[PDB]
Amino acid sequence: SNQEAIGLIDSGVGGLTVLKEALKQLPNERLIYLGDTARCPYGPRPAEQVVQFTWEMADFLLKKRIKMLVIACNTATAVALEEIKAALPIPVVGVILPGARAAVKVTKNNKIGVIGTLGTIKSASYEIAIKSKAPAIEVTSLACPKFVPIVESNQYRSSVAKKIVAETLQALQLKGLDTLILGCTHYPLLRPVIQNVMGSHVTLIDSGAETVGEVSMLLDYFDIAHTPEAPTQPHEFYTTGSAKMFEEIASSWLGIENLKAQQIHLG
Amino acid sequence: SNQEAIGLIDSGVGGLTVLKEALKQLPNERLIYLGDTARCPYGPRPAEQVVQFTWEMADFLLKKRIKMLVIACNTATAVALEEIKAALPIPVVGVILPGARAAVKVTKNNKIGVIGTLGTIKSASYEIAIKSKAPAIEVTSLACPKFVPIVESNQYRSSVAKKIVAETLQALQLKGLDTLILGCTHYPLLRPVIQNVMGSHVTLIDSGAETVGEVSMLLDYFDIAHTPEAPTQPHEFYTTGSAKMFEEIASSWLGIENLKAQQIHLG
Ligand SMILES: N[C@@H](CCC(=O)O)C(=O)O
Ligand SMILES: N[C@H](CCC(=O)O)C(=O)O
Repeated sequence: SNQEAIGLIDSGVGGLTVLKEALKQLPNERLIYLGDTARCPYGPRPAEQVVQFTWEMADFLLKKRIKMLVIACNTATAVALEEIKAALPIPVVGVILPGARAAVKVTKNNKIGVIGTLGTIKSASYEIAIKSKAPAIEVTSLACPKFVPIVESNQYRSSVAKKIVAETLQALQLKGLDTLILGCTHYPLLRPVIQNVMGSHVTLIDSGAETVGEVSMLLDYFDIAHTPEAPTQPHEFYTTGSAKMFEEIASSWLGIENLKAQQIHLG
Repeated sequence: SNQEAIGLIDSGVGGLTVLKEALKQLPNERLIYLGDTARCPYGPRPAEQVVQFTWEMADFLLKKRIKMLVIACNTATAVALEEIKAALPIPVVGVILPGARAAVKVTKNNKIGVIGTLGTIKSASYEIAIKSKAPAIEVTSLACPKFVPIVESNQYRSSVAKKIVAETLQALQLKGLDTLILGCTHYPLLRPVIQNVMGSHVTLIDSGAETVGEVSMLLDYFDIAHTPEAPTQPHEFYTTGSAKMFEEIASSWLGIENLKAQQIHLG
């Protein structure tokens, strides 16, 4: 039971921003990742469809007997999370609130910004979360549909990427924000470009990175932590797309040479 | 449910450091504090008797419809958390693990120190928590019985307090540790002196503060956080000993003026 793995789902490589942090904070925890690279991008897809696809990724991992489910995707979290948490016996973790509480703790301006997919922005989740914590804070949300493709295409270091991020982020310019929430688990791979565009006066919040911290206490809370020894079975990486392009960017961002990945089918 | 208070039970006035921390981190949360001042200290008492008392406090608070139970006492937590956590229908939190988690996270040389009451240290609760997370860490546990009286008599600023603290903490001086957990509700008031004695290489963990950060994450997890929105009632303070003397220590620490407390009978 406790030696069972922790499963992480996402639409593609975004989930890896959370996974990377889990390797660093929870070294003795076995992980099983699933990225629906085939149906990506979610962020615009209709909520109902996203709820569907997400459940599909869940069922795929449930058959592998995971002890905890981490929806390392803002889009999925925003629409799916309550429903899947209520339905499953194991604990389910989303990435919105951890990012929201971290932003609230770091802002000195009370002027916070958040960027994410269409779906995340439309759900007004981050607005709704921040309001319930500190209503005096002014939140400015912005959808950035062009970002995710830049990451999936493994061109998040390109000059092209820099120009897109720049023009897209100009809409948040001159609004006095001192904190910007990376409301998409894909955005941390663009962090250096985003930090450069926003300036050194703006603190970036990595939503998924903050989530691992919550994961850590939940393991103790539900007393289902893995024994303090590096797992026997290695970490499993699945993708519904080119298992090869996955390994390409996965191994680079994670720093894992010869990172294995296996393509699969859903729905 | 969401509008109901959070309950904190403690041996006496110590737990007020945890309650004060909650007033800071959770301003919208209604609190209900219970302190068995008529029977403290708990540290020098045998575990069983402590388990019995803790249960009485818990019961009394449950009858008052709290949504979450916080065992602010390390001594109490070290022996009664498991049972009470398992028995109650509401979330039950203790102050040991949040601190061990934080310590393990910050140590760079694998040498964590821990101080508290004879009871706390005698239960080996911290050594157990830390080694089940990271076996490679050498845990040094020391009981410091003079610290509580030193704090309860409002003598924690005196140059005298520094000599005593320096003398008691001499043992830990030759271990080479870089992390020391303040495993007792009283110790936060001695933090400045303890810090100077332990030096700039040592990071002090405030179990009270780490615990409140968990309650915050747990409020969001179970989605039972009190609305930011309106409206709240007075915090409630209960004690098994003199309410007058308590109302003194309360305003003398929480700062709050006219804090009214009620004396009650448990068993
Ligand atoms: N992983 C992205 C989803 C991007 C997409 O599928 O469009 C998120 O954090 O919401
Ligand atoms: N509250 C106790 C100290 C006071 C007592 O001895 O009862 C603790 O934190 O261990």
